[PDB]
Amino acid sequence: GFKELIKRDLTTEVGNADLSKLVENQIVGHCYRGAFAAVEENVQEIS
Amino acid sequence: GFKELIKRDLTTEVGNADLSKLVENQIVGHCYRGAFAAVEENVQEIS
Repeated sequence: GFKELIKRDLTTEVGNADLSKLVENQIVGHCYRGAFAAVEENVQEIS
Repeated sequence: GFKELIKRDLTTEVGNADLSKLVENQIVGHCYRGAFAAVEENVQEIS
């Protein structure tokens, strides 16, 4: 009942530096993923 | 007493440009410099 969708893992890219202010490139990471879960598989315990 | 401090001589770098307006890269020069002076070294003179 549990499935992991991985279109793309972590991917870091750098850009959008503003030379007019001497600010360095915006370092940005992104990820494409999805998780499918269910209550049909679980029982929740106490202690 | 007079000493010159240099961390970057002169760093010219072309960067962000507005492609939509057909603007070319902004060329921005900069330098990290500093100077140390003193009163223990100098005598002012008039005429």
